[PDB]
Amino acid sequence: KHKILHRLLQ
Amino acid sequence: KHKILHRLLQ
Amino acid sequence: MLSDEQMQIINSLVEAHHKTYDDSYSDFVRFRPPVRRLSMLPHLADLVSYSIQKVIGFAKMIPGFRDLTAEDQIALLKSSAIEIIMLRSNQSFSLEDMSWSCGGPDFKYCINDVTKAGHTLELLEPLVKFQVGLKKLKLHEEEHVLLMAICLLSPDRPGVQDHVRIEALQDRLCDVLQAYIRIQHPGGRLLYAKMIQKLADLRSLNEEHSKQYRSLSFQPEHSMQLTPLVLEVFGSE
Amino acid sequence: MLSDEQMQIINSLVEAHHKTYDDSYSDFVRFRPPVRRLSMLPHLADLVSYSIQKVIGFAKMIPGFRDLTAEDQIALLKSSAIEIIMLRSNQSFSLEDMSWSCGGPDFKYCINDVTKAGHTLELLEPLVKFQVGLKKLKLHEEEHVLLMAICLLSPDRPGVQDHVRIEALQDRLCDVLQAYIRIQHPGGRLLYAKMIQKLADLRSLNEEHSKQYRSLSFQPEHSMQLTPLVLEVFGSE
Ligand SMILES: C=C1/C(=C\C=C2/CCC[C@@]3(C)[C@H]2CCCC[C@H]3[C@H](C)CCCC(C)(C)O)C[C@@H](O)C[C@@H]1O
Ligand SMILES: C=C1/C(=C\C=C2/CCC[C@@]3(C)[C@H]2CCCC[C@H]3[C@H](C)CCCC(C)(C)O)C[C@@H](O)C[C@@H]1O
Repeated sequence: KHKILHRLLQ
Repeated sequence: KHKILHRLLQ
Repeated sequence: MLSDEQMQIINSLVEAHHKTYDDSYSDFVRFRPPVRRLSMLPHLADLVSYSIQKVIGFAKMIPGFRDLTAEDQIALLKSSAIEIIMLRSNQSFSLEDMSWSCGGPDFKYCINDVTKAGHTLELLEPLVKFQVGLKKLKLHEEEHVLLMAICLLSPDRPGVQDHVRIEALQDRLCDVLQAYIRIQHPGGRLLYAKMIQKLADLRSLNEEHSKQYRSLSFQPEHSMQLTPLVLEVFGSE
Repeated sequence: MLSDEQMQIINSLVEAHHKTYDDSYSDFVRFRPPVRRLSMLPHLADLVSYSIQKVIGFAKMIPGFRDLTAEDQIALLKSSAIEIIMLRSNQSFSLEDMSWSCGGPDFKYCINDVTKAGHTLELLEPLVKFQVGLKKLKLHEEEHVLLMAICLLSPDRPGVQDHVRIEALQDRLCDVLQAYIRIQHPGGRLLYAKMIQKLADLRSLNEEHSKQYRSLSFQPEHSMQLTPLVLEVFGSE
């Protein structure tokens, strides 16, 4: 859940 | 599930 | 001679394709532009996504497809989407270039552009070799169109539930294709065999794309670049 | 006079904004173009989606934010994303036009363009009135930047878990803003009050956007037009 937001936050 | 594909198929 | 029922099937399948394929490629100025990191990924995701919308518009016009359950329609489209795209793309492929030539400098998609979308040569090698085999077949439109609907109507797809009914549709369509070649294509003694051979080709290219898309959609900075349609058609749910 | 700790907070918050805001708007040629159905929706979804990426790059540079749990960071960004965008957009808003003027003819976003993205006047009326109130405040960059980080660090967000720690960060930042106005903005006897007033404004605009986005993302032919980032930041999961 929230794969992208986790990625963008390093 | 598959909201769009269902929509595009009328 | 062809029966009424079989020329009607040809008539509406040719019109459906004329209604869902644009030989000018004008709608391409509405995509995110190309760049030449994976620079080509946004423009090609938009392109694929637009094409998925056209394939759906085709399928809803294949006789018999509209009467399947919505599940089997989704099941058929998810499995066969990429193959129908590889087939339809043949209309833009030129042997002089070995590129899909959908316009001028920008929309001429070379092989170095497919890589810039994140695909390795394991997909590209049999893909272009497929594209020149399909191109050399010099298919009539009736056969190009028929082949697409036959590909879409394979019961050999994961998820299909009424494989008996869709197998009946796929066979009604191979009868049309065989009859059409036999009576309306001179010098096509071998063509149906070679055409069916190409369906086995696509299943192999399909697997290779899925392996590379799966690896792509598991890296969120790349799935970020896909459209929702793409994610919905190529995901597993 | 300002303390070392407070000018350091100003220094890195101004640089973060300089690193995440482009006054030329050059990256806008990489979006899907504008059209003037909801014709403007693709270009504005791309725009918002790009801006979400810049807000994240800002937040990771606010002191203290990087040390929160990933949950609270996600929780803060989801709730405050649209507000930070409305705040940052003020740099492009011009009173002579009443449009965001991010370029020439194409990237000048009038009010008739916001509607063509699917938003009714219930959002547009207090939004532009907010944009001219923020514009008349003639904020220094130190205050525009500080106000953004204060908005982002509200514990008044759904999902936040460590509201005690993020409240401490938000208060360290209001001390900087109050000190900065008191000692470095002449004629700003009233400014901090009016600035905090604008945070209440945003919460009202936020609610109005969410109501209209919720109605939009429930119509699949429109959510089709959104980017995955947008869907992930503005959805509920
Ligand atoms: C789509 C069409 C046309 C060209 C089709 C091409 C040439 C460019 C490359 C692709 C798109 C290829 C079609 C299939 C082979 C590979 C393609 C990408 C590399 C797959 C990315 C998909 C992703 C990112 C989700 O994994 C043009 C016109 O003939 C209309 C037709 O519908
Ligand atoms: C975003 C920025 C700039 C302008 C910002 C504007 C003006 C255009 C309209 C929007 C985008 C607005 C920002 C917020 C108000 C309304 C916006 C849409 C109507 C909301 C659609 C979002 C959806 C479809 C997911 O519901 C330009 C530059 O200043 C950089 C800055 O970051």
